[PDB]
Amino acid sequence: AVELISLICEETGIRNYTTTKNRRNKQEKLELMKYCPKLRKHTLHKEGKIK
Amino acid sequence: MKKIKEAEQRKLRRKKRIKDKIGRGVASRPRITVFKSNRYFYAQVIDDSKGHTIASISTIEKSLNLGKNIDDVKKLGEVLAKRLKEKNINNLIFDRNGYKYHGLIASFATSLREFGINI
Amino acid sequence: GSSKNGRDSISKRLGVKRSGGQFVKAGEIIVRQRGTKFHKGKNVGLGRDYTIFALSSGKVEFKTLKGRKYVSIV
Amino acid sequence: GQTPLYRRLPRKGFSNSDYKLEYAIVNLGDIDKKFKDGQVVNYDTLLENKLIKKKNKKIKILSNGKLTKKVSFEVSKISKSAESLVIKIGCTIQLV
Amino acid sequence: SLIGKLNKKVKVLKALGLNKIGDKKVHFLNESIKGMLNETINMILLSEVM
RNA sequence: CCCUGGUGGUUAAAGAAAAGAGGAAACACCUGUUAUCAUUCCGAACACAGAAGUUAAGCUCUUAUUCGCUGAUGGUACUGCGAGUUCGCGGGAGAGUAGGUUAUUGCCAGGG
RNA sequence: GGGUAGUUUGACUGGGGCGGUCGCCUCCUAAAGAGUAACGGAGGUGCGCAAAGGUUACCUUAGAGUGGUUGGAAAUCACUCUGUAAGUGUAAAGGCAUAAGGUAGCUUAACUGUAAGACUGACAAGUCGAACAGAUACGAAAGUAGGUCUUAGUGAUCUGGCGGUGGCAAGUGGAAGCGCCGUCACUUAACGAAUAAAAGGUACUCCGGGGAUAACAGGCUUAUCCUUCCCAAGAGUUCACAUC
RNA sequence: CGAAAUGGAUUUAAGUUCAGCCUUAUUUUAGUUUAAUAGAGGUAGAGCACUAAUUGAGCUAGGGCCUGUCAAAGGGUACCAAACUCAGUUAAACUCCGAAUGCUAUUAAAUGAUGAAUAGGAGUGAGACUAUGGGCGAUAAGGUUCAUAGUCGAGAGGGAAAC
Repeated sequence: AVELISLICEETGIRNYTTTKNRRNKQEKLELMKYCPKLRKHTLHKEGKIK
Repeated sequence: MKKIKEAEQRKLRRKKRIKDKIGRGVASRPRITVFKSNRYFYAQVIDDSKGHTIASISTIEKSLNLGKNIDDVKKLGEVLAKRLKEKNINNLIFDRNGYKYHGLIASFATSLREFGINI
Repeated sequence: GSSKNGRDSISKRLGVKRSGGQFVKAGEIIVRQRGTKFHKGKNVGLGRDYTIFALSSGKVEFKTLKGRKYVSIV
Repeated sequence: GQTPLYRRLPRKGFSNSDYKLEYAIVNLGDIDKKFKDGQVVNYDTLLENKLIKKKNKKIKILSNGKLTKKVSFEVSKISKSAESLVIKIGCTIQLV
Repeated sequence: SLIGKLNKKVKVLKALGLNKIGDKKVHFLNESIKGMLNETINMILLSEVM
């Protein structure tokens, strides 16, 4: 009941990070302030698919 | 009895944790500690490489004749800054010494800050 | 009726790596341990798994205070 | 029967042979030791003076050793340090 | 002899300088030599050099 | 220098309980919640505003060692080694017992 | 579709087979560095958590005794003694009063490029790490934060898929495809994995070898078996030993 | 000049590979044994403060029985017994304490190619016994499997009648 999700930089769309998240516990759309190395600046990353 | 004893014990535990969180003071950047009695207000600057009080101040000092209010500790911090500058120390580490950084301590610290002391 | 058990992990090689009085340089590992069997004194640091390491060159020393052992670099 | 080392480790990529631009290195120290002023250091003279072999015809000039003699160059590539030193000594450079 | 004795004691005797039976060596008694002699007292004969 | 308060070093209970002594200064208790603050409720703690009062408590000093802690000298257990064998040499407990222990000290401020 | 052909069907094992087991973690065995076997003796495990993470600030149980509507031995509250035996997602050990325990606020460092110097180690691997640059989070600041108190929660290479970058482009220019960066899909659990794809019998058997390995005997031991002995509560009318 | 029968891994267990061990050559110079001094243990032992086992007394809840007992409020306690006190014991997976050795660092002596690095070339990866510390077995086995040292292995000679 745990899936591998990918955190995507909002303003570039690059899949910068991958992480684990438990489905059937929140089924929300996890957002995380992560550092986007393309921009040398922190920004918002959203949950998304892997494949 | 036990209640006063446990209040003391809690104060000591807080003091000890604060001390090893901030670390020890060195002659370049010594440590400023405070003590808040029911009547007065004390501050000491300590170099732990020697265990020596480089400078100190308190409201007992008659010449200052300050009170025990925010205003008074503002002026007292001003006096402490001018006393330390002539001994050319500008970096200090602020040991809140078992108190909560708020009110009187906040005003004291900010007063040391507006006059070129790095705390 | 065979044996219900017989299962052992790999030995982790803990213990003191540099003996008291030895000369170490910066970054040396001094103790490997689970938990603060030895606590940190002057000029040493503690890793995330309670490893003891030397922040500067010097000579290792162990002290005892209230029954707890402290490691330092002097 | 243990998996060999060349099968535990991974690979890294192609070799890019069949598309290399391969060609001879000649150094400033060599030119200083072998030549003199005024002639054209080029394919023909380096070949006859035995600094390269006439299999390769795309020489590059590198900057080991020091060069003191004003010369003319007709080469295919040149390092920045070497052409700076050679212009400073006062030679001339044509890239062919 | 050195045959069959303990490894530590063979090392001590070779550190004193004796390899065979009938070996003769003069040594100046300080703490080190005294400790070695005490270790290997049962295999040596000590005479004194006037 | 000393008393008190604050701050370091030296780690052996530098421990708690019971009884007595004081309180000038200092410290603490104590006053009010109304100002910023805190409480999974409660000026209790903390926070802020002040000095009417006190040794009752905390604290300091003096106490029988009442509880704890520490600890001899010997002896024993155990141990290294030995062509001495229940021995020869070297090292030597724990426990118990005779005892001991309610610290000491560097430097900042107030004034005796 | 055994009509027919080519092959597979493991090893450890106090012979073999049956049975059981194969990764990793905790303790003892382990003889006071480390290391150290067994089909030795005991447990857990192929996760969970967007908080049970990070930071700041503020706090301490369990048990005994006593007093209280339900409330009794025990639910909640007050106090005395006790001072961590309580509690630390999950096994156990080592640790945790400055609490790593508990509560509350803010927040995403559950970062990027990196790294002096090391431990452990056949190798391949694994682990700690001051400090530097960028971007932050928290705090007044010093500082802390490169997940979880630490120690298990895991799987190489090859192949394939997705995204980004735009290096390679077989005359040239495009393109296919590939390299590079990010990353997914193996109870490959026989867990350093021989194939992408695999069960039995041979007492009709055969070959190459082994006392490195069983069955009949030799040798060792005596659990077992057998033959004695030591003590005598009793039986034997009374009389331990006529006898048992 | 001079081994190994060890460790790691393996469709491995009679194989093979890496390390360790050995040799040749070059380069390099500090093994190892003490003494002094300075370090970390939990082993033997010891012990009951902690986790457990457990003996005789003192003391005492609670439960049962009996007794003017309705199943209310009462008493006697021959007992079953928590907790507590005194005394005396058990523990590889209990330790309030803790050696002797060993391990590690420094210095001074002592011993003379025993160390380390590189290059070339192997072999070994079946051990056995004795003196000790062990586990398993039955404080049985020339038994099995570990740790220290020696011997044989690869060692002639003397002695233990042969061995």
